Amino acid sequence: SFKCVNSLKEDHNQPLFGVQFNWHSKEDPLVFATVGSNRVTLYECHSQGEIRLLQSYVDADADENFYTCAWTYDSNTSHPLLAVAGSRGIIRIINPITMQCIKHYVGHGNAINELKFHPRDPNLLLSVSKDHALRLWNIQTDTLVAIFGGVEGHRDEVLSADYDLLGEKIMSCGMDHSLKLWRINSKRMMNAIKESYDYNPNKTNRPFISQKIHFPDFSTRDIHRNYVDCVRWLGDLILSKSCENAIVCWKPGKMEDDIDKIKPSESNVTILGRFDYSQCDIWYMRFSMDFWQKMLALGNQVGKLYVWDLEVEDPHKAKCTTLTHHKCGAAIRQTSFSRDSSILIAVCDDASIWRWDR
Amino acid sequence: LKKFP
Repeated sequence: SFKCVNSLKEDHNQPLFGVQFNWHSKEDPLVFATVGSNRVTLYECHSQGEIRLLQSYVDADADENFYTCAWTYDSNTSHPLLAVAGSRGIIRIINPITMQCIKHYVGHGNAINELKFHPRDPNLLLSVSKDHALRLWNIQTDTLVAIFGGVEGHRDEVLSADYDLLGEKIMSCGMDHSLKLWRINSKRMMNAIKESYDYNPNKTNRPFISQKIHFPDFSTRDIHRNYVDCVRWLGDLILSKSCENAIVCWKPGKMEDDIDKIKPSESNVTILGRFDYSQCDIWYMRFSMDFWQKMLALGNQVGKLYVWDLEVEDPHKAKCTTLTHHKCGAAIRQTSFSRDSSILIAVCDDASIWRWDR
Repeated sequence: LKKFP
């Protein structure tokens, strides 16, 4: 029952690569962020389709290109925070109230393609980079907890990653066609996170030492045959896509194999379904899910939206809805649902923004 | 592949 109620276009006329509703709220009007050009912009959704422009953060570098953003809580205030990053490879932590950049993190050797916050710890930020590595940061103490990468790490750009429900493991994916599992609930990694919270550089002389994780706990190149540019956990299953007009639902190992008994040598995968669509041949096209993971939405390169209902007994039984508008014809780079699932926003290569209300 | 159509 989604209906398109409004649209608009940002003044820079550059691609909007990312959009995220803030779910780290009190509910408080529904706010979302868009990222494109060298800026991030906040909007507030109101009655009768109204999309109210708030305030932007514009990078001082006119050559910066923001690709991705992610929301969390400020653990010192309970107000939200917004992390943004892109081609410069610099993470900026933004106070969304004032749009001030309150701190930034340098380190990645190239562009940052995705940011994700831990599902249970609002201070733990994951970044994935063109430099072939992932990094885990603690934004409360400004520490680098771990770097995931090496010869057995990704061999090309990492494009996407996702924490599982518990925040016990990460699945990453990228241009080397592979999906890789990184467990972060080992005794060593839990101890390193504890140490990151104990670290105060004014109280000690040591720098904070990061964990160097060179080997994934599972890896496969048998799901897709091209760049893998979006991945999400669905319980113990994985949803991932490449630029081959399909989202694949799969799991490591054989059908009855538990995800936590999977060993790094595991050679098998099981495919539980595949959701096909059309005209999504370019890479860097991301799907999103609602808060409950009842729904999945993906835009294609000519402005069509696909929305799958996952509230069915098995993944391959997902029910698909399509959403089209005769004036929406540019590539849709990302979608986002409001926390109450009542609004769906899509953002486009022509800097346009589309609001769909349930 | 291409990033853009």
